[PDB]
Amino acid sequence: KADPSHFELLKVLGQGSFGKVFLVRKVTRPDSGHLYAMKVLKKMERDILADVNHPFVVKLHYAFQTEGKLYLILDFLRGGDLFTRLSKFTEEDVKFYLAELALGLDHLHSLGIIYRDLKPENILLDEEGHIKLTDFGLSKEAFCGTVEYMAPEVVNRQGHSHSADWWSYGVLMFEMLTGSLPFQGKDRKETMTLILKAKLGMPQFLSTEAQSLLRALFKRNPANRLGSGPDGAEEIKRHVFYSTIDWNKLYRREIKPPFKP
Ligand SMILES: Nc1ncnc2c1ncn2[C@@H]1O[C@H](COP(=O)(O)OP(=O)(O)NP(=O)(O)O)[C@@H](O)[C@H]1O
Repeated sequence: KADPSHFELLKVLGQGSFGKVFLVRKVTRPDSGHLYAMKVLKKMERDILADVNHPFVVKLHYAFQTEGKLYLILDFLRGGDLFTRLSKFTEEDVKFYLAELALGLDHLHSLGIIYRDLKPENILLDEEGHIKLTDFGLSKEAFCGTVEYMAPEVVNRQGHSHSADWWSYGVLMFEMLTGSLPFQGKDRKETMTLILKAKLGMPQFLSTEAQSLLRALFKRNPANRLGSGPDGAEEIKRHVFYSTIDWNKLYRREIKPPFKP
């Protein structure tokens, strides 16, 4: 059991688009003195269920109803954002992060959760430097999102499935290996057209294997896109870009992250 009184505010961590986020101590048993991230909600940004157990998805520990509000207690993730940490660099360092991402993402998909706008701020590191996906339940509206990371079917307000998120996954991958985004204009609107129309040019400094994976991920038609079938990331995991990845050691957090916080 829990209520707001069970938790003492230490500091506000941020006040983003998808809510206000406090660091808290639990003072109640059994997890006395354990730090969490609290997030106060309810009373643009709607919600959907969450009880997710995955090494690369944020755990909801508690969630309770008090004064016509909804509090959510979650892993306190000390590592910060993935992108921040890189901005302080190998293809082998990225492949670790993309392997872990793929496993968690694929887990959200099997539960029916789909990001649409999956962006770098949704991917936090923990103390050890393993990734944790956040902010997957939500849903801004008046659907709004960050256009750079959106698949074509999504930009076009057509239907979408989990394939949308492997497009985004390619964008993240591309952004990591290059420091640039694959489609960007001066405007949200010019960016949208490049996503629909521009045939992406492969940077010729990427491995032949990374370019293989990016061409596979960047299919305007979801049905041609890698991961698009119902076994999802089974297709992706088998790609030669991840030859060096023992997917079972990875899930068990037995592979040393390349950067230590
Ligand atoms: N479990 C956690 N959940 C959310 N944020 C956390 C957590 N642990 C630490 N943080 C920190 O708190 C910040 C609050 O982010 P938040 O307001 O939830 O993001 P957002 O709305 O997804 N971002 P944006 O892209 O700007 O719309 C994070 O970026 C981290 O600095």
